[PDB]
Amino acid sequence: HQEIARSSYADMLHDKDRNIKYYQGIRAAVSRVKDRGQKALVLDIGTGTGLLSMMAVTAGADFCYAIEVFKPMAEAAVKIVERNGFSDKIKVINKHSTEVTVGPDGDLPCRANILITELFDTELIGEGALPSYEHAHKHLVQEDCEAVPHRATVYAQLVESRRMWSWNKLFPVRVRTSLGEQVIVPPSELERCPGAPSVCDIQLNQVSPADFTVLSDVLPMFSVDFSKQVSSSAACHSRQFVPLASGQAQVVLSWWDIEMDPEGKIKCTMAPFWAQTDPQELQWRDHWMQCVYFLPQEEPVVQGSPRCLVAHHDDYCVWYSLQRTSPQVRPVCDCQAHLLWNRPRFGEINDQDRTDHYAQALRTVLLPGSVCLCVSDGSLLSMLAHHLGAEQVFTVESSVASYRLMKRIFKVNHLEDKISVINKRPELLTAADLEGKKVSLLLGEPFFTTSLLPWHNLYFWYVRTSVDQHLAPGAVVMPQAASLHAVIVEFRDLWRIRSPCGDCEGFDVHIMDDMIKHSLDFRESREAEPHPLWEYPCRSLSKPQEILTFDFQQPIPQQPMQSKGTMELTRPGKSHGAVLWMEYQLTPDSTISTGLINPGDCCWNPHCKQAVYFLSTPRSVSYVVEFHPLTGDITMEFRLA
Ligand SMILES: Nc1ncnc2c1ncn2[C@@H]1O[C@H](CSCC[C@H](N)C(=O)O)[C@@H](O)[C@H]1O
Ligand SMILES: C[N+](C)(CCCS(=O)(=O)[O-])Cc1ccccc1
Ligand SMILES: [Zn+2]
Repeated sequence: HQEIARSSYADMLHDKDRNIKYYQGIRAAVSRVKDRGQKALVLDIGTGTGLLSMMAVTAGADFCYAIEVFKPMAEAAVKIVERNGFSDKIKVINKHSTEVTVGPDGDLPCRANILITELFDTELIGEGALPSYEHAHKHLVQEDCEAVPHRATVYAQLVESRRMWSWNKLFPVRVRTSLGEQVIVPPSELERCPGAPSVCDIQLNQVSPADFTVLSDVLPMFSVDFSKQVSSSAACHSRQFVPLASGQAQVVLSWWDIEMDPEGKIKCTMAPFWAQTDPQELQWRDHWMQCVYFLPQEEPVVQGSPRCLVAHHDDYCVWYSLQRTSPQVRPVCDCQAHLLWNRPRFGEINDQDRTDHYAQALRTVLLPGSVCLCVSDGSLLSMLAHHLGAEQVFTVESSVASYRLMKRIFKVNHLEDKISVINKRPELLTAADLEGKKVSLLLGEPFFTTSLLPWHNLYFWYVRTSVDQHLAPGAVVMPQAASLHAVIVEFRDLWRIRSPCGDCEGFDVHIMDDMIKHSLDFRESREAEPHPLWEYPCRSLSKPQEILTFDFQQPIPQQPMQSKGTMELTRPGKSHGAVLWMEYQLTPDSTISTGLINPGDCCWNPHCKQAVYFLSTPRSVSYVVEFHPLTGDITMEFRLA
């Protein structure tokens, strides 16, 4: 049900620019065939709601074969097609297109001559466009067919960016000690690693221009012509360019466009604002955004001195290299780190201001003879604790991979004999794991790799409860407490991904709305969704409010904690959602927020996902929220009152 509830179908239906341009392209394509005195037979691969096939019949198509692999959506399409009056000219086929056949016992009577698809993701080819088009041309469509879109072009732009490069590399981490400044350096293999072999998809329009320096023009790397045989074979494309500035080549930004017609008059583009002529004409969507790729190593370029950028791809994946000045399987992570820390986590560890804030917290609670246990996955806190004068430091790493990575970091920093790594689930550690000692300081960020919602990091509190018997009398916990906070917001655009459409370009899509509604209301309580709100502008309509408080210095209570209240809407706007986040009381006079950092538009901690509870799809919002200690779940309802 959750796959349906949080699918991208609703966003597509609200994507006005997408739907307008497809409709224009489809009318032109169908007319080109009819004007030749020929039968117009449409193959619509990945039909979803059936929208593009319905467009095709209004344009004059004789018949459409609409293919949809996902059974619940194929069933929806059948109903939607019927509601809109097109059942006589559209056959919905619930198969993957590569299983579709032409023949007396087949799905199609003959090859089609108009090929419509919307099989694209942010990387263009990451959801199988190439092998799908390849098979279609081989078996399902005529030579010289019309295609909508007619072609796609992938673009790339080389930049220097400390912020985005910090999602890929570990920078030196500084800490001030009694003896002076200490530095934590990365293992050399991290410095030499090509990184994780996966795109980083983001709303690139929300990255400040101050965060990167453009080093190249926007380069058209390669194009795919959907009207002719498409190949899914590996390929590489080398494009020469003259650097626009001197700097460190680090990051390749990328996006694509599609042309709906042979003449290229009708275009949809994912280019970010600085690569378009007018930011006021920018079109928002979420189902397609932009790409961030990393070069396998950084290196200098010089303004005016030509180089060649190379786009590599296989049947699903794209990656980049900078050709040698003189002068292929995709490289994989050989340093462990990129398999364990995701891109935002890299950025978080590299936030020196954040690190300094934890350092000052530790200075406050690090008493003489402190015996520290550190609990948080892949955390550098154990190293800060040592450098700041802990008598003995233990840390827990519950996976063998993370255990090895942290030991490696400790060893290259000559701390192998100062920090003991315990390879167990933290709640299961033993007296002997602590060498028979009692813990006087239990510390954490808290951060755990598996946490998906902000309150999942309350696992730290669970661990605190489980290891109580290993704590010294008067033991201190850092953070000493945590709290759940909420604010009501109006989203600029994000509301589109969960709002009903009703009518799309004249077609009745209420059945799609009903289907989504049924899935997100399956449970008695609707769940909040995690989103990185630094990528999604919104403004507050209420004051922020503390919802629940958790005293880490004490064990978790065995009864559920419930809170009820009201949040006054103090500013005008549409109440799209309640946004929730965690704050941590590190010490009596130190706090940190993983959500709102300007309690204009909201400003959000860029390292963390916030939780969004969308409201029913009016100047007070009431809430009921409950924390369940057996599971760690938090259930909630927010409603206008
Ligand atoms: N090779 C394939 N054969 C059949 N369905 C496919 C497919 N590849 C992807 N899909 C389906 O293609 C759809 C892509 S979303 C596009 C939906 C629709 N054409 C529209 O534009 O409104 C999804 O529902 C997915 O399940
Ligand atoms: C769900 N638990 C059993 C722990 C499991 C968390 S894990 O996914 O990090 O393994 C109980 C729990 C209890 C209180 C807080 C948080 C979790
Ligand atoms: Zn790596």
